[PDB]
Parts: sequence; structure tokens; C-alpha cells
Amino acid sequence: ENSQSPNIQPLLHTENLAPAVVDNVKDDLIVSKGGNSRELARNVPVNEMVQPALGPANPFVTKEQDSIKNSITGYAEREYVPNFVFNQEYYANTHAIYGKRNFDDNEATTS
Amino acid sequence: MANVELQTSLGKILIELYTEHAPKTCQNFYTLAKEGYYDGVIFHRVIPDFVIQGGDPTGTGRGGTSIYGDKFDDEIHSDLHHTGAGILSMANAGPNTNSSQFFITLAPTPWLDGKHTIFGRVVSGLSVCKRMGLIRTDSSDRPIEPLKIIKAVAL
Amino acid sequence: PNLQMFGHTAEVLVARFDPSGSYFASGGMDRQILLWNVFDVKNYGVLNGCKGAITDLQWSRDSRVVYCSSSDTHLMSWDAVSGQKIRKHKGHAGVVNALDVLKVSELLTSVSDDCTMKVWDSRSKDCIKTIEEKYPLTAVAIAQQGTQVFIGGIDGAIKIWDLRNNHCSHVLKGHKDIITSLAISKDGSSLLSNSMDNTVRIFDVKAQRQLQIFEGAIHGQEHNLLGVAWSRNSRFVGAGSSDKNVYVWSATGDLRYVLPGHEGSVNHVDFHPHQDIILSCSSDRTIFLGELN
Amino acid sequence: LDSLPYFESTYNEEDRSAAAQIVEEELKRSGSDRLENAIVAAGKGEKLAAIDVQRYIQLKPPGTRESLLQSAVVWEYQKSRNDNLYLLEKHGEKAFDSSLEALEVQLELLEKELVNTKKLSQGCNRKRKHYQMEVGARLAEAEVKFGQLLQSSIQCRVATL
Amino acid sequence: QELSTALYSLDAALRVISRLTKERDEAREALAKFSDNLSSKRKRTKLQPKWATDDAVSQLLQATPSTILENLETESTTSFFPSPENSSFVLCLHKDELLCLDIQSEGSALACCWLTSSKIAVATADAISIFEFPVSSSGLQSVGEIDEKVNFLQAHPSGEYLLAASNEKCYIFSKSQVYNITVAQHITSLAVHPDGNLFVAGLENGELRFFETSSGNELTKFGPHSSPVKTLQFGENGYWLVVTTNSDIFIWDLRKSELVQKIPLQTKVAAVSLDITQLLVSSDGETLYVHIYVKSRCMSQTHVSSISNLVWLNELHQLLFSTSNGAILRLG
Amino acid sequence: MFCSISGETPKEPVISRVSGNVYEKRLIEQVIRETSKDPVTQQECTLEDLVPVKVPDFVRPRPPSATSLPALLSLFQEEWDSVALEQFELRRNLTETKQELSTALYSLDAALRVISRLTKERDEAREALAKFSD
Amino acid sequence: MFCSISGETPKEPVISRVSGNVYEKRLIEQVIRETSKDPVTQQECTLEDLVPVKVPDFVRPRPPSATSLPALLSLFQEEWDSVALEQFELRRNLTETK
Amino acid sequence: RKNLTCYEFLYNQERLALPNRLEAAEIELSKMQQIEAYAQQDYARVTGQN
Repeated sequence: ENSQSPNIQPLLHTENLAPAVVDNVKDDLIVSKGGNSRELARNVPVNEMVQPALGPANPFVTKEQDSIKNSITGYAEREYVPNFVFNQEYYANTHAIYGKRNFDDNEATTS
Repeated sequence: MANVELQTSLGKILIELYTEHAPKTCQNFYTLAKEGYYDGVIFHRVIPDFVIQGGDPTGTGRGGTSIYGDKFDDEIHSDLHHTGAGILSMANAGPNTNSSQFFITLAPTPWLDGKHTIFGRVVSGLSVCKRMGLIRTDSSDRPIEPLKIIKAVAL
Repeated sequence: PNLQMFGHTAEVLVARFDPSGSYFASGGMDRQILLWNVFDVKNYGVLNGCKGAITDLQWSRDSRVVYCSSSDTHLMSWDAVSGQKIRKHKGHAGVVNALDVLKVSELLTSVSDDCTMKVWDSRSKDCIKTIEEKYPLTAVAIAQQGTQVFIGGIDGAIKIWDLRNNHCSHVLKGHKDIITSLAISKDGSSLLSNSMDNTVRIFDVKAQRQLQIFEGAIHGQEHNLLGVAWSRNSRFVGAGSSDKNVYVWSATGDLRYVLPGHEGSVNHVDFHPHQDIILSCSSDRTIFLGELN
Repeated sequence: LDSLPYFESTYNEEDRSAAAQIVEEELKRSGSDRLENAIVAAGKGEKLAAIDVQRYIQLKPPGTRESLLQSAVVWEYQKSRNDNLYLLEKHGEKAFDSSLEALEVQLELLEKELVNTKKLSQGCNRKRKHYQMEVGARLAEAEVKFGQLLQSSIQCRVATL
Repeated sequence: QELSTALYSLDAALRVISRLTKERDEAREALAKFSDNLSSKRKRTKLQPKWATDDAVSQLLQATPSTILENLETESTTSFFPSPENSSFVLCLHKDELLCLDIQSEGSALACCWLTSSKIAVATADAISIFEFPVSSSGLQSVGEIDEKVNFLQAHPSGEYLLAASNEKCYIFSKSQVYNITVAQHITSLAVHPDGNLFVAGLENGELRFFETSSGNELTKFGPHSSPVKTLQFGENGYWLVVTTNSDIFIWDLRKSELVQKIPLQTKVAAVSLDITQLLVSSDGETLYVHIYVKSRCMSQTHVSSISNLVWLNELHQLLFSTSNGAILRLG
Repeated sequence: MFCSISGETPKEPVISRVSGNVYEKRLIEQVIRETSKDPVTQQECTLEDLVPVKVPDFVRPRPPSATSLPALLSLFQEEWDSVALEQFELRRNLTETKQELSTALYSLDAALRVISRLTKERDEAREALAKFSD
Repeated sequence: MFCSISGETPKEPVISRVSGNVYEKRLIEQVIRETSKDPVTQQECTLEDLVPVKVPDFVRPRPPSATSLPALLSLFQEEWDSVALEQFELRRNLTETK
Repeated sequence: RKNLTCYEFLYNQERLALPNRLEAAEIELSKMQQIEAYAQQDYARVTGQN
């Protein structure tokens, strides 16, 4: 009675740990592979999306190589900020720069 | 304690496997080589005077799985270290994340001792691993001509 | 597929399906509502007239009449079959910010910068009720019952008002700042709410406490009104952010899908009534139909 | 009928022993050949093989007319034997190793079927796994909603008084 | 393939129970802790008005007093059969009030069975014999010989065979004689189910053993009683069994094999005899009681002095009969 | 490579055209005369319907100690021992499978009654919690 | 063991049901796609007509050996059929001597 | 082969049992919603008397 029960339960549970994990992982990679390299066309969960590189990491790598650069100096990408925000942002930053050169905080802006 | 033969587009590589030390690491590798899993795969990383990693079915960098399921635990011993030029060892993405990927050192690497699971050393084809490890590359350390694995034989 | 359709000239705000699930409508700063198909993804009418920019569409539950909420006080009305004007619900003395509709398509609620909520009948051309608070209002939602109307303001206090009583029955608490969109479930049993604190909180309708504070969807200097939705099941929650990402939640307090794609700030995310599709809009002049197989 | 194997991780051996007793209590309640086959079944049942001709090997010199025959039997079979060992040695090991090659073609075919069965067996279990995880979630959704009513119905009644 | 598919699906269906049992259990403490805080048949109205209408004391010897067993002829219930303390078996006619036969032949008579043919009667006794008698010849035609007291006697549906139980731990069909090695104890009573395929035997160690006659096998055992089984009765509905032991009567549904009702009398009460009419169940011992089976008490008689040893229904329940240690045969 | 009747390695294999399965000619020729149909698929099949197949022939190395004597005495004795004690043991295996079948189906139907009994039990216990609220 | 079309050791043997001969699946498949025929006899054959090599069913076999009862019986034919010719060598030579 | 035919059979008998499992709980949920749907109304009618 106890021997036949232990065989059937191990048969039911342990069978899906090997091939079903690799088959679903391959189908997960295949949808991401069909999605190309730099455009997530397959709508995967956030946890599955990341997928780290793996390897030993090149040891020599100087500071200059490490950053990902679209245009030599740095990565450059398009932005869609309403201009009023940018103009508003820009002025505040300038005052701080002048203030250090001025060396005066000039209090806080008020009503 | 069985060997394996790799046929590439440059030359043949024979490798001993320390299965006595690492049973699972030489269970995974040996099974995939025989099945026809490493067939037609590129050595996607090549670094002059460091390594030439492989074992990428997807051909991406973030690919490959084990015979167990997805990833398995490392098995480190102090007997096996990276002192030499031509040492088979498994690549990983942390402590317990070994996929199919392995690599072959071209010089001594003390700093990789304790992280990666070593599981073999190259007997014959040491001229192929030096010649393969001096191929033109892109800035993303990828070879300009894809150095394929033609056949994996299990001896 | 995904389908990133182009068409508008300037920042688009609101994009919604019919209750049926056979169209889009969309329209922002263009002063042009552009209707669409779902299943050969082509345009239809250019509903033209609004002399202020659009801030909120909503289909009539007949799937024929459309209602806008322009920046010039008007709330327009459109025959989506023909594409002619019906009315100009002239009322507020400022910019309208939100709209909401009932089962019975007859009653509408709007929300001004005059700090005035107003309920409208689609037959009078005038206000039925006028609820004056104090600080300019922003988001509104009406229940399925046709009873409770939820108001969202600048205090972080989602107030609740009935149509019989007209009393400050309850006030939601624990939201530090600004509300950009309310949203009642397809039950009538819980709200959604985007604050400027980036806490995309759920609330109860009947005891009236929180349920789950979601956290991870930033608002910033843009000051756009960002949206939230309930999925057709009421399993998933779809909140957009000014980080160019559509943060879909699991409603159990778990981030599942976080899909980028937009190049600018996102506004009003939506869900299709049956098949799993996501309308996502953004200043960018673009819109997506993100699916799940 | 429904019992989720992959999803139910809290099924102990005590629960098998418990359920076995309840199944046991419901069981307490319910409570072509000819002559060939006759001698073959009798030989197997009795555990005795029929005796063969134990004669040719032993025999004896100065016998009689009987051993004159037995002697002449040994010669002809010994000549047939020495001719039967000649045609074997002529080919030798070539005829043996040719059959050894056939046995390797026969063996590998079985282990290919071991793999084909292995793949389709794991493939069926793989489909079941997804179904288990689909519904086990839906059952989790149902139970959460169940517990919500259970306390909701109470908190309505508590206030009505 | 059938073996494999079954064993897998069996232990699969077994896990349904494990799940089901724990949920059922959760429902109990939850609710518990919350709730805490035939046109001729005489119908019950008429039956309830019955009274003693006769009491006959002269069937059996005055000097060896007592009647120990009762049966009525199924084909004419005015023919009464009694077993006496006096070692005699008596046939009596209720209509004429005459003793038709006094049947003699070495210990008290503790079981009697009346054949539907009217001319055959059967008895059994602590003398270890079963006797078959001719009424018209007033003779014993067979003496069937158990090694100790015969405790129960039942006529098979065919009318051709008798089942007996004994303190010697065997039952017999009179052709075969069987015991349970495992149970190994005295059998205290025996009755056939009315279809004649199965029967029950009560035991001294409080079991009701159900047997398959054809296979001669013990197919089920009903536990739950304490003390010796005293009496069992199968209903003509074919699915009820009533059992009694040393002060409850338990009711069993044979389709479910479950005890669905128990009538618990006081611990002094002795239940010695059970019989269904299937509308009514009678019990006798300390006294006579009749229950309606549909709703589970409609009559209660206490006329006998000392133990009542037998009870029976006349045809259509038009009368009740009882026998006593006090010497009497009573009709109600 | 084998025959699909006896479990042989055939000397003259022949394939049937209704069901692609290789049998040894003698054994398939016997089945068609007994009842003219294919043994596996139970489809109509005749002797003319069969197709003989060719292969590089099968080779058995006759043992080094091979004479008329062991082949008559020791080898032939072992063959009719091995046929006798196997089929008797195989008849023993078929008898237990039918007994272990009966223990399977009874224990199965015993479980069905538990489920049916517990299906009435559970939902009514859940129903009572629903009624309790009132 | 061999494929009759190429002469190699076939890694996927499939036997045809018109000319009984073991072909390699990948080779014979191309022969059928060229023209629906069997290469040896030139009789009509389709891809569904071809059948892979299989384990018989449920009866377990053992390799062809000298022990096996049928192989032992065909052996005793060889014994007697050869000894019958041995008798002719002495019957024919007796008819010359006498 | 035995385990293949097992897992083949286990698939077919299981796949039908789940709809029946769910559909029962689905109807079980529908009834629970009704008690929730009414109990509110009696609370709602507390405000009418005030």
C-alpha cells in the first residue's frame, strides 16, 4: 500500500522539473529573439525582461570603453519635455551658478 | 573521467575532464556534447591574453541552459586552480548560475579562483587555442568571422 | 502585433475605446478628435470645432455620441455616425479638466479651474447642479449606480458626494498631494487614483479605507494629468508615468508588465473591454496597442 | 476527480495514510494448443526436465554387440565434430565479429526509442504543469474573495444593531 | 495499462479526499466558534390504540415456566409457534385458542421458525441441535447436528434451507459450515437478508458480520456497538438492518454501509428481540416497544412480568404478539 | 530487425501493406490461414498481400564446443526448459494482473463513494456559513 | 545495416512497402520528391507508404543466437542435408566399384 | 511506454475535472456576492431613518 503510493506521487510531481523548465525558457528566449536585439517587441514580465549577460567580465577595460555611447562622448537620445518646463528649469540652475560666483545665496524666492 | 573532442573551423581540441572533482559539471557538459547541442555554436567572446568563452546556442550572450533544467550550483575545490594557459571552466552570472557556457584561459587568472567551476584542462590543440585567441574583433569583443563549433565528440 | 499609429500634430492626451470594443477615439492639443477602428486600424472622422484643446473624451454608452471637455469652457457633443455637432454645453468660467458618464449617456459631470463641479443633462444645455469647493478641481468619477460622484482636487482629498443629499459624506485620506485621475471599477466597489506623490492608491467605496498603495510611477515638472484604468476583469491596473513607461500592476501589489516604447511623457492608459489590449497615449503624438498573447 | 499534483505542495505522507484509512473503511463496507501444452505445463509445474540420452559420452571397452554400436556412434560423431570444427576455424573470428556488428545496430535502435518516449513523456507533463498553475491561481482568487465576504457579511450585521 | 491508469488515478482521486477532508474540517470550527458567540395495513393512528386483548398461559408447562421464543406462520399469522423453558415446541391457533401440537424431543428451546407451508416448523436449543418437525404427524423428522448452543436460526427465501449460528463460532447452512479465523468468537444471532444472497451474524465481541452465501465470505463488518450483539433484523425494504446489543438499537443502510440512526435506551434495558413488520420496527426484552420507521415511538407495552422473549406482527399489523418468561403469550 | 509475433530475429522477414510491420514469413503465413486478417491492426490481409523484404542476412556464430552431441542433448534440453518455465511463469503473471485489477477497481469505486459523500458534506457546511450571517 | 541507394550506414532507416528494402529516410524522401517511385523496382511509392523501423510491440525479443530454438532447428537441417549428400558420394562410387 | 500512457491518460481525465472544479467555485462565489450585495442595503437604509 505504501510502496505503490510513493511511486505514483514521485511520478506525478518530479516529471516537470527538467524538460518543461528548459522548453518554456527556450520559448521565452525565442519570443525575445524574434523581438530583435534593441526593441522589446515581446511583452514579457519585468522580472523576466532584465536577463543579465553572464561571463567573467573583461578585466583590462579602461574608463573610456565602459560607458555605452551613441556618439563618442556619450549616449544621446530624443526628449519630449514641454518647453516651458525646460525654460523654467534652465533659469533656476543659472541662478545657482551665479550665486556661487556671486558667493551670495540671495535668500529664497517669495511672494 | 572521460575526455571530449571539439572540431572548430580552425582546429581540433581534446580536453580532459576532472569528473572525480566535479561530477555535475562533467555530467552537464558531457550530456550536451553527445546530444548535439554545442553543434554550430560560435565562441562569442575572445580576448587576447585572457579567455575565449563559448557555449551560446542563442548566439547572443544571454543564452544557454543546463541538462538539469536552467541553472545549477558551483563546485569549488582548492586542488583545481587557474594556474596555466588552456584551462576549461564554466562561466556564470553570480554564485549559483552555471549555464552551458564555458571558457578556455590563455594566461593565469588568480582572481577568478573561487567564483567559477573549473572542470577540465586542454591536452591537445594548445596551438589552436592560441591561434583562435588572436582573431580580429569588434569593440564589443566579438570575432569578425564567427568561429563555429562544428562537432562535439564525447570520448 | 503592437501598432504604433501616428496622426496628431501636437501633444495627444486622451484615447479611449467604445464600451463595445470596436473603436478608438483620441484627441489632445490638436483641437481634433480622431476616430479609429480596432480590427483595418484606419482613421475616420476629423471631429472639428472645439476652440480650446481637448482634455477628456468619453463615448456615450450607445456607442454613437461622443463628449469633449475643451480648455475653452465648452463641453461639445458629436454624432460619431455622421460626425456633426449637436450642442455646446456652455457653463464654466474656466478650463475643464475631467468628464464622466452614466448608464442611463444622459448625465455628465465636469470639473473646472473655477473650483466647481457640475452635473449636466444631455437635454437641457444647462447645469443641473453646481458644487463649489475652493481650490481648482481636477479629476472626477461617477459610479455605475448613478448615485456617488467622486471629486479629486489639490488637497489630496478625494471627496465623495451623492446626488440626493449633496453633503460631504466622506473624504479619502493619506494622499499627500495632487490627483490626476479617478477610476471606479466595473463592480462599483473601488477607486484608482494617481497622486503627485507617485502613490497610485486604491480605495474602498462603501467602511472606506485604503487597499493597496502601489509605488513606482513618477510625475514631475511637466504637470500633465496622468491616468489610470481598471482592466475588464478588474485583475490588472494600468498606470502611465512621465518616465515613458506603462506600469501595469497585478492588483495584488506586484509589478508585472513595465513596457517602454514612448519617447515622451505618458498620459492616459486604457484597457480593451474583452480581449487583452492596452491603449497607451503620450505627448509624442503616438499611441500603442500592447497585447498579451 | 480534480486533484492538483504540481500545485499542491502541502500534501504530506500523513494525509496519504489518513486518506488510505478512509478508502479502506469504504472497502470494509463493500468487502489453446494440442498435447504439447499438457506436458509443457506439467514439466514446469513439477520442476523437472525430461532426461536426454546419457549414453554416448561414457561407454566401455570390451563390451558386447551393444557397445559395438555405441563405439561406432562415437567415431562418426567425432568425425562430424572434427569436420564441424574445420569450417568454423576456416572463417574463424571474421564470422563472429560480423555478427557482433549487427548486435550494435540492434542495440542503438532501442535507446533511440527510449529517448522518443522520454521526450513525449516529459512533454505531456509539461502541458499539465501550466494547467495546474493556471487554475491554482484561480482557486487562490476564489478563496480570497470567499474570506472577504465571510468577514464582510459579519461587519454589516455588527453595525445594523 | 488498466492497472497503471487505475493506480495513478486512484492515488490521484485519493488526494481529492485529503483536500476535501481539511476543508470540511475548517467549516466545522468556523461555524462552531461563530454559533457559540398496502390499503390493508394498519396505519399509526389506529396502531397507537392497541391494548392487550388476550393473555394465554397454558401453552407450556406450569412447573417449568416460561416461553423463550416466538414466530408466526408467514402464510397465516393466526398460527403461532413457541419455544419453551419446558424443552417443548408448541403450535397454537389464535382463532380457535387450541394447541395444535406439543412437540417433544433435551434443553430449553431458544429459537423457533415457522415454515410458510404451515406443516413444517423448526427449532433450536442449547442442546446444540436444530430440529425439523411435522406439525400434522406431531413428529421430529430431522435433528440437525454445531458443538455448542445454537444461538440463531433463519429460514432461507427459497424455503428449503436453514441458517444457524452458534457459540461454537460457526454458522451453518443446512451443506456448509464456516467460521472467521480472524474474528474467532461466539456468534449470538443469525438472519438472512430477504433476497437470500447475504446474511448477518452477530458476535459476542459486538460486531455484526455480513456474509455472502454463495462465496461463503465475510464481506463487511459493522462495528460501533458495545457488548454482545443480541438481535438483528433485516427489513423487507431490503436496505435497512436493525441491530441490538448489551441498550441501543442501531439502524444501518446497507447501500451506504452506515449507521444512520441509533435509538439509545437506558443502560438497564435489555433488547432481546427485533423485528420489522417495513413500516414499523418492534423491539422486546425489558418491555415491548414499536417505532415508526419513517420518523423513528408509537406503542409501548409493559404487560409482561419479567423479560419479554419474543415479539411479532400479525398480517397487516392487525395485531402484535409477545411471549414472556412469565409463561404468557399475549396479543395486542 | 525483430518479428512482431514471436519476438524473433527473422530469417525471411515479410512486410504487410495494410499495417507497416515486419513479421517472419512462417508466423504470418500461419496467422492468415487461421484467420485471414492482420494480427496487430485486425485489418483484411491475405498471403498474396504480403511483400517479402531483403537485408544483408543474419549471422550466428555456432559455439566452439559445437557437435551433434551437445546440440542434441544439452542445447535442445535447455531450449525446451526455457520455453516451459517461462510460459508457466508468464501464466502466473497474467493471473496476478487480473487479481490486482480487481483490487484496483474496488479501491477506485470505494474512493468515488467517499468523494460523493464529501461533496454533499462540504458545500452544505459552506452553505451553513452563508446562512449563519443571517 | 546498409542503405541500398547510397551505400552508407543509414542513421534513420525506413522500409518501403512495395520493394522490401531498407532505405535511409533522408535519401529515399528525396527520391520520392523527385518522382513518386521506389528506386529498385520502379513501382509507385509515396512518403506515407514508407514506414520507419520499430520495436515489434510488447513481446520482448533476444538477438539471433545458436541457443534460440528456431536457429537450432534450421541448424539440424544443415546437418542432415549435408549428410544426405555424403551418402551420394558413397552410393555413386559403389556403383563404379561393383 | 507505461508512464507515457499514464501521463497521456492523466492529462485527459484531469483537463475535464478542472472546469468542474472552477465552475463549482464560480457558482459558489456568485451566491457569496448576493449576501454581500444585500447586507449593504440594510446599512444604507440606516441613513434614511436619520
